[PDB]
Amino acid sequence: SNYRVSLGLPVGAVMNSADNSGAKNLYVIAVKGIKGRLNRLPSAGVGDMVMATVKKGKPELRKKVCTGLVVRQRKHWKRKDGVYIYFEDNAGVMCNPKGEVKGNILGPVAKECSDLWPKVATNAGTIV
Amino acid sequence: MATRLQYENSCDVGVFLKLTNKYCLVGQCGSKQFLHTVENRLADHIPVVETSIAGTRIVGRLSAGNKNGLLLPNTCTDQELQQIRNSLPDDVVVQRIEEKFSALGNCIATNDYVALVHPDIDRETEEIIADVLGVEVFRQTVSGNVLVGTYCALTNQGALVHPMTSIADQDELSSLLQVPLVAGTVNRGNECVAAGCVVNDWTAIVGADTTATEISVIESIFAL
Amino acid sequence: TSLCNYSEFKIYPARGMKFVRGDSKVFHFINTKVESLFFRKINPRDIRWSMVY
Amino acid sequence: MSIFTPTNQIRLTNVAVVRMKRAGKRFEIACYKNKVVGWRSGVEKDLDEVLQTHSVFVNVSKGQVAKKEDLISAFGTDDQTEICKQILTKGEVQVSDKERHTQLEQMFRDIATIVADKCVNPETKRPYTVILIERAMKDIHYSVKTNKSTKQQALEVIKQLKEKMKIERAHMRLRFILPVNEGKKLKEKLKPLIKVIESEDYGQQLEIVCLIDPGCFREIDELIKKETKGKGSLEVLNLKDVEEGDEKFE
Amino acid sequence: SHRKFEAPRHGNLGFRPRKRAARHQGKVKSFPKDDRTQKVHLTAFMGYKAGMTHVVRDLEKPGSKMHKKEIVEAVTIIECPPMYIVGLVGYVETAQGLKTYKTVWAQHLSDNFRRRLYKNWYKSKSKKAFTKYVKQYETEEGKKSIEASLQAIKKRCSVVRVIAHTQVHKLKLTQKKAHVLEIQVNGGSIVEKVNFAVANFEKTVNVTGVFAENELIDVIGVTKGKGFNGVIKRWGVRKLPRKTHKGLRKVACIGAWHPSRVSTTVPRAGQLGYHHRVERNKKIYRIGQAQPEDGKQISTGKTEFDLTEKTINPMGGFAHYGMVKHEFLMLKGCVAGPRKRALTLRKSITTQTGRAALEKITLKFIDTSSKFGHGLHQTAEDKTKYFG
RNA sequence: CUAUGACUCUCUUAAGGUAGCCAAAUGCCUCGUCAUCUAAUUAGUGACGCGCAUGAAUGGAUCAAUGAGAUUCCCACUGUC
RNA sequence: CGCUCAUAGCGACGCUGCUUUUUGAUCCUUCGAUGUCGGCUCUUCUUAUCAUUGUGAAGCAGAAUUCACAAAGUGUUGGAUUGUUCACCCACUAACAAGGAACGUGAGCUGGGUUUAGACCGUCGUGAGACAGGUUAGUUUUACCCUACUGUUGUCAGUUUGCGUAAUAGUAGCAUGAUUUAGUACGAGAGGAACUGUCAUGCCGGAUCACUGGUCUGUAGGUUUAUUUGACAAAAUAGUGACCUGCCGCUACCAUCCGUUGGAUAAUGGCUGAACGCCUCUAAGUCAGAAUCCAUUCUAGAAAC
Repeated sequence: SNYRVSLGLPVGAVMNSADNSGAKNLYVIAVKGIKGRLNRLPSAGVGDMVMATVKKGKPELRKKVCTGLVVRQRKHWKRKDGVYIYFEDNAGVMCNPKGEVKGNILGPVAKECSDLWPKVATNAGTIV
Repeated sequence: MATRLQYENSCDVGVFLKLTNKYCLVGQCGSKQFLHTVENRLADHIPVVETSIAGTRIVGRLSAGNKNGLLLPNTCTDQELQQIRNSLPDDVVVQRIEEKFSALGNCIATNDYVALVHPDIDRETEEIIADVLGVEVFRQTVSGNVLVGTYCALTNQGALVHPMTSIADQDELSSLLQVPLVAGTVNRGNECVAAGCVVNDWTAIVGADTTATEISVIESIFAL
Repeated sequence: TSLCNYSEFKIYPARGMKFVRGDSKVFHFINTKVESLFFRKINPRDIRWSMVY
Repeated sequence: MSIFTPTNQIRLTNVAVVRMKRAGKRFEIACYKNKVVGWRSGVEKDLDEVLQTHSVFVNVSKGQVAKKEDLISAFGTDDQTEICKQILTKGEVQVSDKERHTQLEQMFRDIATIVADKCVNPETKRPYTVILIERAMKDIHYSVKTNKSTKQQALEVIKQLKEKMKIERAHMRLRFILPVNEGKKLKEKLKPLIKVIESEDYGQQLEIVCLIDPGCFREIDELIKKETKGKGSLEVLNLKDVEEGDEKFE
Repeated sequence: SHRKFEAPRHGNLGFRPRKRAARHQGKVKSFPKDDRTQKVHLTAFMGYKAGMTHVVRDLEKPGSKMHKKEIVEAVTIIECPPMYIVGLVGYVETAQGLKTYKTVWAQHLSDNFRRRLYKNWYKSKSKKAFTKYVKQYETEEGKKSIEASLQAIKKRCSVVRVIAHTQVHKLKLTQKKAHVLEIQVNGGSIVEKVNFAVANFEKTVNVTGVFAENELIDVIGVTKGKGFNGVIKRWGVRKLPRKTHKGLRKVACIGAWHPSRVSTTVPRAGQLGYHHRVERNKKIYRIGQAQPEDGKQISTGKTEFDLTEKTINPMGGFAHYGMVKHEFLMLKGCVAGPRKRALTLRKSITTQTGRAALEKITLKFIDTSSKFGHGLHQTAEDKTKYFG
């Protein structure tokens, strides 16, 4: 669907779960789509679907391997119109395998992430 | 009427096209021409403009336009508004609001008489929306929202909320807004409403996975 | 083209550095000098090479 | 300190072991991985063959062979090929390097077989998969022992969920409806698979037969009469509880 | 045992001798394969890489996500002063390959072209290169031999190449040796190719005739010489860890005990840069006009929707270059070599008919900010009306 | 109660592991089993003990303060990656 | 066995082989010394093919899967535990195939283990001490030689130089996802494709410096610390005092661009057609056809011209 954004969330990067469902952060354990390349860490850009666990949140969901969208990151990526952009914090939002955010997203959502996934646009307040 | 449709088999057509009382916008869809099937249903009136806004394919819940004003954020391009202002003949005042706190489709649910408002809309937006839409605005959230757009779908003679919405909100939303309500949820996989259906006084392009008995439920308030 | 936020400099295509904050405000910095002086939280009216001066 | 080839290493093996503890010492011998249940059933497996070595061991991991100072004192003999028979019959099958596997995979084979025998749900009874009771048997917190027999162990796991939940512990019955022409090769597939009653076949109308079936075998028989025929065939419930299943408590 | 974890190879072996290029300017070692369907035209040229800038254009790729939308695209500016054609050379096909046949020259050889023949031009008093040759044109017992030399070419041989050379002296680098190379003519009927040769002696060929607009060309050049570089930064080898004794910027194991010599395929430290490389499919966005030596400043960097009378030159000129005052052509993406390097452009080996060959470029913006810093201005007059 | 083994004898060699403690720097099997830390743990810790081969100044159990002693984990922090 | 059906797929009871990636067996080389586990790194080879390409079979309706062939051109991962090889999980994935190279690789590294001397504990021994048991701490030396490789000059068996040819050697692009096709073929349904086209990505490769970020001896400018020149000014010393901004340059999937088309084949599907009045892809001929092979393009340019 969308382009290559600069990947700045490797495996082992905690990010703030901008989602009104119960988490306080998200620890990315692998990214869906990364294959191969000996000794390279799977990085997540924005728009990526990550497999993540929660290290801080409601205890009824705390040791499961859940799915999340990276909706903003502070590694600066240039859009292909020339303008760069970088957010304030890394962030995530929990979903299903299909990519259905069932909660409400808070904070600005990058519009390289409201592209591939429709329901990340329909729960975002600010799409930037 | 209340017809199934999908945008690239990701059935949520309620965001990639807005069907307002005038000027149905549609997304770009660098694929099969998505606007062609909706133009086979809207060649009679309500011209389709095939414009993308802000670079992004969503226009229905990133632009929240009425019959009397279309809205575009501060991320939109001057050439995209130079296409939007030209693609439709003169009936509207399309107003690019200088808001940047939000994305404008998900935060105002609009209607030809009285619209809705995400609470911290920063009253500059309130005055400019009373100028260019001329509608009353109410900074309300339903029991399943704080972002009151795109959890509810607003039209004339009809609206919708969730069955996770309390009755106390539905009665006051039938009282204050003066629009009848059904608590049905479009597209039984998800919860949100205005990602599933976009409504005119004539039709409602509806997501493809929607069950037909629920399609009858929402068409028995959208049509009549 | 657009205008810089901290200083009121003019920004041509691909000589910016756009930054979007947690309060959903977006800033367009023209280089990382302006970005450094924004993140030290100095007023633009204190420095005398900006266009706010 | 810097010898050019490092010293002797462990004696890792693939070979089963049997224990006998006599007069204060712990004597084992090396055997075959399956041919010690070929010895304690009365079946002969040629005493030369049941051993991987004939010389008696103190410790089979350390590879330590006993001596006749502590053998005439222990057994009352010193002839090793008579020692190895007493250790074989009057011992208990000890376990090699694969003990943790042949015990954990055994206790995860046991719950994946004995728990899943005949179990239907509430609410107009249907069967289901194995992983639902793999949830609901850790949920009832079952601890599995092997020395109680497997049929008795089947009758033990469902006692606890008759006590806890509302589940049925018997057979069921179905009334199969199939058309005459395109259903006889469906008849003779399940006719030597399960038991039948009321074989009522016509020419103008449909073959109606009734069943004697467990509660769990229905989900196969809902699908196998369509994936062979290729058309529609009807599942009509007959009865929900017949004895001579596990209701006799064998 | 074997290689435990499997990883791709560190480096290409299709570039493997990795030495300094013997061609100081870039050799067209293969020309586009001649079809006699087409008319006569040249197929190579020689530019000089002025600098680099970025342009803004609206994409016309239907189906993409950027479509009818602005895109900042970087472009290098290759300055192409017109090329003098100064001879022609015939090539007969033989069993061992093409061979140089008879080499007809012109009469007025420029004193910049004659500098290639002379390594010490200043010590030579009477520059006697091509002096007994040009006296063949004076008499007609020598001029007769030119035509019998030329009818040998237009009958006996198969490839017609014009020996063409540039004007380095017209753009001020510090060089007066005018870079010379053969451009093979590619048209039908050899008696038309030698016709196109001799009808261009002593006359210049502009870049706008050889290369069209909105087309893909290949750029033959010599890359930026980075000297004796170690194996990481040359091949791509993962660094050894923090604890290593003899050094961590090495290939650790350079072979097994059993071939018993180091393979030619092991990454070893050696020369980086000054490698001959070609770059295929580099689309020209704009061919710029010449600027006149008698007349006003032709606004080369003026585009549609911009309407600023400005050059392709940024503020302060191109960094480490002069100004682009002759014809240029700006093509998308980077090319081999730094600023001030001779590049041999070349028409593509096959005639591309894909998407980018059928693309049509309409630039809306050309950045002329001072790249010697971070210029926030476009023209030198906007700077004076901004801080005045 | 044929599981436990009080009780009861003989036997070498006088007696038969008391209070405690542990897969412990002491446990072969062993990556023991149950819980817990983890997404995932041959690791860590807390329990269980027929303990190949724990155990009372051959000192047993505990243990504040201290340790260029050994091990595991969370926070910070970093080119460790 | 596979409902019937030996051979779609398997296949007991037997038999015939191969391999040297297990461990044995032996003691032929080496005890005036071949540094011995694992890992990291890096290259090349093998095919006993995991994926990819082309095909053929199935109990191949579609999807998914299974068997085989030509196929080694290109891939074949991130991690928790353990020194581990092995093992076992979590997660990605087109796939996470098996292997050699002195059980590749210690003047390449590390030194976790093993494996000296210190020490503790358990069992054995009267004891010194033993353990092929557990624990803990424990020096990893030399290349400047020859060759090999990587680059760099240099001699060219009419002078100097120009522009070339291209023998020979190397060789590079591989792969995925979404979407059109299409909720269509197929199917009773559930589910649900394919060719072409389009758009992107992953990995690799070759460059590059317009942007963005990093670096900062440009000791460029500023702030400022302690001292010294009497104070101001301006300087220094503190091995570049520290901090902030930062040219040029170098740089990074941390940024950008670019990465082709022809011929002959294999597998196999076939045509004309005998042998063998019929049949037959085969015997004489012949056709299409693979990520293959050879060229094309690319890299070097020879006691060759």
